[PDB]
Amino acid sequence: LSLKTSLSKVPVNGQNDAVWCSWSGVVCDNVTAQVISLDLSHRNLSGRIPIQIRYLSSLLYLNLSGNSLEGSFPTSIFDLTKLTTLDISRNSFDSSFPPGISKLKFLKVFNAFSNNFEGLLPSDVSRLRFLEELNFGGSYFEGEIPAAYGGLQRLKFIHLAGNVLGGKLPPRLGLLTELQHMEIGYNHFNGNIPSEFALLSNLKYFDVSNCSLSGSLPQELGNLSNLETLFLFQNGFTGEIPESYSNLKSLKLLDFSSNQLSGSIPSGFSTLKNLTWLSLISNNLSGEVPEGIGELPELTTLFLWNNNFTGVLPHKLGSNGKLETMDVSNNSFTGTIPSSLCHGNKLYKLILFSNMFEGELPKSLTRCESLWRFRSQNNRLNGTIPIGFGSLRNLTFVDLSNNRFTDQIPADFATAPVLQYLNLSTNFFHRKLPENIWKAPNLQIFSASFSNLIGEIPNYVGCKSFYRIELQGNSLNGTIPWDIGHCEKLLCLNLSQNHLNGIIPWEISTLPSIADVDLSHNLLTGTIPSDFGSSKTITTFNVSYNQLIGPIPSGSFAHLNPSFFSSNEGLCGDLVG
Ligand SMILES: *[C@@H]1O[C@H](CO)[C@@H](O)[C@H](O)[C@H]1NC(C)=O
Ligand SMILES: *[C@@H]1O[C@H](CO)[C@@H](O)[C@H](O)[C@H]1NC(C)=O
Ligand SMILES: *[C@@H]1O[C@H](CO)[C@@H](O)[C@H](O)[C@H]1NC(C)=O
Ligand SMILES: *[C@@H]1O[C@H](CO)[C@@H](O)[C@H](O)[C@H]1NC(C)=O
Ligand SMILES: *[C@@H]1O[C@H](CO)[C@@H](O)[C@H](O)[C@H]1NC(C)=O
Repeated sequence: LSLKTSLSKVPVNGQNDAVWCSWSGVVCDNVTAQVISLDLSHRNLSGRIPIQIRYLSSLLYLNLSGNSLEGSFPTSIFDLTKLTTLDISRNSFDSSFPPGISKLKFLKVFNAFSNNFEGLLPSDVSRLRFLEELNFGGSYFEGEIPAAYGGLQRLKFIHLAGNVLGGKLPPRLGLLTELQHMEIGYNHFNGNIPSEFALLSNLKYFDVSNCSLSGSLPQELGNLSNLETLFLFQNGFTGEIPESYSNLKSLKLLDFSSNQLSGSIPSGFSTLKNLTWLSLISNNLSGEVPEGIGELPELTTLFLWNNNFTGVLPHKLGSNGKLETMDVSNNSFTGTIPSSLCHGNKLYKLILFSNMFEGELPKSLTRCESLWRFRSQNNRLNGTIPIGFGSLRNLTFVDLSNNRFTDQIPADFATAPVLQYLNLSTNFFHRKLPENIWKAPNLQIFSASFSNLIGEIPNYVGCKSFYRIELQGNSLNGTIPWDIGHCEKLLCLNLSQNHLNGIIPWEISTLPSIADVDLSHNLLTGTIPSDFGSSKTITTFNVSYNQLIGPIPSGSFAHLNPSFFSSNEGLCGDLVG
């Protein structure tokens, strides 16, 4: 009986983003006892609730959410005694929440999420003993959780996240026999999680993250079966993960990231067969990862980075065919990379950098049809980078730098359809560049620096998307290709520390956006083409330690660092000619 359906020659036009108190005011004028539901949500309304609203004495349902209602909460609403659900969420109500909610003794649902309330949580609420859902999150509430809130049985949902609450969590809250959902993180709570919370047998969702809590993780919480979501991240928990937590048979999501947990991932975790998401990022965890974690049938997300895990990755990880994102960077992992990681073609993000992984890149990875971002720099991977990556049609980011790869660079990389980043630096190839590397349709950053490259730099035909090129610190001999002007997007070029002889390619002056150029430590000869001096993008031009000849250009080279030169010949920039 809302939206102006039942009248209740009078308008029932609910739109035209009008402010309010009298756009309705009228809508309560209709003395009506035939109005049981009032849904004025999302009408861009603004103003106050008028006192006259008390005459809708038959109201059961009132939704005023998603407007711009302001001022203190309207006490008049409390005179709506048959109110059963009340939604005032997503508004701009401020000041302390006034006492008097008690008269709404039939209230089952109170949602006031996202408002401007301040002061203390109303202790008043604890006398609504039909109440089931309570949402007071997203405001500026202060102080402690009133221990009397634990007197709310039938209550199955409580949300108080995103306030400025603090103190210690009231152990009495554990008496909430029917609580299924508890979301009270993003506050300033301190102290430990109460042992008593282990009595919340019906609890399916447990937050309390981004707080200031501490202590060991309370073992007793292993009693909380039925629990599907356990978020305790961004706190200050210490000690080990309790082995009792392997009894959480319903657990789907686990997040202990950004704490100070130590010890090992308990081997019982291998029995949590419903785990979807396991995140233990940025802790002081150690020891090995239980083999059984690679056989969890539903595991899709695996975050273990910034710990100090040792040992092998579980042989059969990924064999469930459901692994999507894995990040175990910043550890001390060893052994080979399991071949089963991308079984099912669901793996799209594979981040393994900063470990001690050895052996050959498993060739199965080249048939990972969903792979999108691959970062495995800083390891001990050996052998030849396998051929097949260029056939992955969504591979966009590859970092295999600082490894121990040898012989040839796979020629498919050149024909990878969407590859945007490719490093490969620091790697001991002792082979030529693939001769059609610069035809890569998409490739913005290519950095095979200090990778023991040899031979001539192939002709820059194509060079469509390149804007950063790093090939410094190799043994590239021959001449810098004279067709470098095909690289119209180029910004930074480093060919320093090679064996490049011959002239500086004039066609560099043709580049619209070239900014940083380093050709230092080579065997270059000839002039710096004076047309360089009319560039209005070149910021760095290090060409020092060469055999160049003639005057340095003027124009926009007159304000360059003289250090950029160290060949026998110059102009006023240092020693006149
Ligand atoms: C209030 O309205 C919004 C959108 O109109 C809806 O999603 C929400 O469930 C409503 N609240 C209640 C308690 O029914
Ligand atoms: C993770 O690496 C960061 C720097 O990348 C470092 O500050 C931190 O100490 C590392 N943590 C562990 C547990 O190795
Ligand atoms: C991590 O463990 C390995 C040896 O198992 C070693 O790097 C060191 O003991 C630990 N590193 C840090 C930073 O604690
Ligand atoms: C390529 O990798 C090296 C070492 O792994 C790193 O120092 C460098 O910054 C990387 N280059 C780019 C462009 O990311
Ligand atoms: C340098 O280039 C010449 C081309 O004549 C080639 O014969 C020689 O092997 C190259 N140097 C190497 C590969 O070390």
